[PDB]
Amino acid sequence: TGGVMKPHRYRPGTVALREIRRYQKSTELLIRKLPFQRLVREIAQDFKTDLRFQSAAIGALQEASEAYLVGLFEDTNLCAIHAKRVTIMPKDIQLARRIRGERA
Amino acid sequence: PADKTEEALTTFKTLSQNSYQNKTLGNAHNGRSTADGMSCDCEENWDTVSGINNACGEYSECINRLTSIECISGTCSCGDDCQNQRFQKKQYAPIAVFETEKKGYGVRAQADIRQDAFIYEYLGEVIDESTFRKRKENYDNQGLEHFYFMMLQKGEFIDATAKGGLGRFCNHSCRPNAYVDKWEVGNKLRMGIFAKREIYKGEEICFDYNVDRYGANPQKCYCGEDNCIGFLGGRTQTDSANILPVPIAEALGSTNAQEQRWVRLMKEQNKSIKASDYSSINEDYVNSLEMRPIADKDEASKVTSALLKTQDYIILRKLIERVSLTKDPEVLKEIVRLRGYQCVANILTMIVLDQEQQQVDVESFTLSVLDMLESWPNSSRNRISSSQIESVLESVKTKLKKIQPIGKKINSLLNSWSKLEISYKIPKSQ
Amino acid sequence: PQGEMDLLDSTRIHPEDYSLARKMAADALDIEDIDDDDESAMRNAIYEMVFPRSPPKDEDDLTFKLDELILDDYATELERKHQLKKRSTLQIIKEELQSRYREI
Amino acid sequence: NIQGITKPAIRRLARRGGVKRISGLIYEETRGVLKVFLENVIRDAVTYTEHAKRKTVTAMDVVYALKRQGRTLYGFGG
Ligand SMILES: Nc1ncnc2c1ncn2[C@@H]1O[C@H](CSCC[C@H](N)C(=O)O)[C@@H](O)[C@H]1O
Ligand SMILES: [Zn+2]
Ligand SMILES: [Zn+2]
Ligand SMILES: [Zn+2]
Repeated sequence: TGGVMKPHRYRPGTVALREIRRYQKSTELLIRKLPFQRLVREIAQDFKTDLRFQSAAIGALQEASEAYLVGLFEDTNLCAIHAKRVTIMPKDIQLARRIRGERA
Repeated sequence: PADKTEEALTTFKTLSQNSYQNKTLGNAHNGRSTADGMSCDCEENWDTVSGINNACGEYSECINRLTSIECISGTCSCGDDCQNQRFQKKQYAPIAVFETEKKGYGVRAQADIRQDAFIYEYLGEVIDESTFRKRKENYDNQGLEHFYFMMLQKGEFIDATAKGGLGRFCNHSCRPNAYVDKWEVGNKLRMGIFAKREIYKGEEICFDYNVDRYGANPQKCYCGEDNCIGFLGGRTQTDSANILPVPIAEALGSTNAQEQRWVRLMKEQNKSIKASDYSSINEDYVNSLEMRPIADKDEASKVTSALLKTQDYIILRKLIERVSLTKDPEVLKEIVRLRGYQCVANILTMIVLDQEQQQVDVESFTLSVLDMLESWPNSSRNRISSSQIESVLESVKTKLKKIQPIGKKINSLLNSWSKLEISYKIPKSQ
Repeated sequence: PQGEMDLLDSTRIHPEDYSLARKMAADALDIEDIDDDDESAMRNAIYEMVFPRSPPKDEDDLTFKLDELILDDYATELERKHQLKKRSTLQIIKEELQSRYREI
Repeated sequence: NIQGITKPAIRRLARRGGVKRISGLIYEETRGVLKVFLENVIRDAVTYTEHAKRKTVTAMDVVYALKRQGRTLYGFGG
C-alpha cells in the first residue's frame, strides 16, 4: 500500500486565465525569431533575390506583425463575445477583417 | 460514535504548516520567482463595525481567488487581512475524528459547511522522488496498510505518515463530498481540501484519492457507495499480471496476454483465483495453457531455469510437452550446453523415484519424457557425462520393472547412447 | 569474440591450426560443456583466455594456465586419430599464445 | 516555412488578446492573414529599397512602408 494520491487536473479555463494574466503582464516576442526570419526571406524571394535583410528590419517586421495579430484577436474576441460564444471561429476572423476594411 | 480526536492526534507529530526537505522543493512556477507577483485589483472593503477587511470574498470578483491563487499582504491592492488568505490564516473548518466500522479513523464535519468552502489544508513533509521511494520501501517493509503520500507536482510529493494534519484521516469515497485542489500561496504551492457540495453536521468528509499505485497491489474499497468500483486505483489490475514467475511463464510459452486471459475469463466471472504468490502452483492454468515449439535460445535458457527452479509436476509435464513440440536442432544444442539432461534427471527423480502422484500418471509422464530424449541429436557421451542420467534411467527401470514399455524404451535409449564415444579432454599436470 | 577479426591472426599460427589452438585454449580453461564442433564456444574460450575480463592478481592474462597442459598425450591422440605429426606445433602454439609475435 | 509559425506560438498570440478558447480550424486562417499582411509590407519595403539604389533592406524602409499604411511604429529610428 505505497500508492500516491493524484492532484487531478484543473478545470478548462483556469490555466487559460492564468496564462492570460502572465502573457498580458510580460512583453517579450511570442513568435520564434528564426522561423519568422525564414518566412520573411521566403516572401521576399518572390520579387528579387540577393536582398539582404538587416536584423533591425526583421525585428521591426516582427513587432508590427505581432501588434497586428494581437489587435485582430482582440477584435475577434469582441465578435465572439457578441455572438454569445467564448470560442473564436474563422467566421469571426473574416467578419472582423470585413468590418475593418482589410477584406473587400 | 465516540470522539477520537486526541487519540488520533497522539499517533503522529502535529504540524501547523508544511515542512520542506529543502528550500528548492515546493516553489511555485518551478522555482521561477515571479517578481511581478499577481496583485488583485480589489479595493479593500473595511466593515467599520467589525473592523474586518471584506475584500476578495466568495461573491467578489477577485481574479486571484478565481485562479486559485492566494493574496499576499503587502503586495496586493486588497490590503491586509483580505478574505482570500484562508491557507495563511489557517481558518480551518471545524472537524472531529470518529472510529469507522472498517476504515479506521475518519473525519466528520462538526458544523454545516457551505458549497466551495475551504475545509482543511493537507499537511505533510515536502519530499523529492528519491526520498519518496526510500520512505515507500521502508513503509512497505513495515507493512503499513494506509496511504500517506500525495503528489504535490512532478517529482515532488507530500508525506503524511509521521508528521502532518487531520486531513490524513480523510477516507476515500467513490462518490465523494469533498475534493483536493492545488493553490498558489506566494511563491509556494499548497494542497487544500474544499467542500464539493453542501455538507451537514456529523457527516463524514471524504475525497477521491485517484491512487497511483506505482505497481502496488490493488486494495479493496469498502466506502459503501453504490457507484463503487470495488478497488482503489484507476488501474485495472486484479491478478491479470502474473500467475507464475516471468522466466517460468515464458518457458511455458505464456506471456502477459496469456496470463491476462485466464484471470479475465474466470475471476471476472465468479471463479476463484488466489492473490499473486508463486509458492503455490495453480495446475488448472498450466493445463489450460497453449503450447508452441521453441525456436529461440533465450527461451531455452528460460526453460532450463524453470527446470532448475519449479518443483511442480504439472509445469514440468507441460514444459516437456512443449519440448516434444520443439524440433529446432540449435535450441536442442543450446539445451545440451545448458545441460538439460542434468535437469531432466532431477525432474525424473522427483516424480518416478519420489512418489507424490499415481503410478499410471507417472507412467504417462515417463512415456512423455523418454521421447525427446530419444529424439535429440547426440554425438558423444561427454554430453551425458555432465549428468550421468543413465544411472537415473537404470534406477527408474528397476523400480518400475512391471511397466515393460518404459523398460524397453530405456533399453533402446541406453543402447543408442552406449554407441557414442567420449570426447577427448586433454590431461592436465598434477 | 564472434567478430570478423581473429585473435590468432596476430600470431605465427597457421589458419589450419586455429581450431587446434582454440581446443588447447578451451581445454586449458577447464571448460567441460565444450564440444569440438562448436566453433563459437571455442572462440569465446580463447578470447577469455587471451583477453580476460577480470584477470587475477599480478597476471595480465590467463595464458599461464597453458603450462599445466600435457601436450604429449594430445600429440599422441592426434597421431592416433588423424595421423598428424603436430608435437612441435603444440609447442609453437603455446609459445605464441603466451606472447604474440615475440622478437626471435 | 509558413508552418514555422507553430501552434503554441499562435496560441500565445491569441492568449495576449484575452481569448479563452481556440477553434481547431482557426490556425490556417491566422497563418493566411499573417502571410497577407507580411506580403504587403515586404512588397512596399522592397520597392522602397529598389528606388533607393540599394541591395540591402534597412529598418528605415520597413518603418516607412508601415507608416505609409497607417501603422506607424515607434522605437526604430522613425
Ligand atoms: N473506503 C475505504 N475502505 C477501506 N479502506 C479505506 C477506505 N478509504 C481509505 N481507506 C484506507 O485508508 C488509507 C488512507 S489514510 C486514512 C486514515 C487511516 N486509514 C486511519 O484510519 O487511521 C488508505 O490507504 C486506505 O487503505
Ligand atoms: Zn482580490
Ligand atoms: Zn486579497
Ligand atoms: Zn468505493
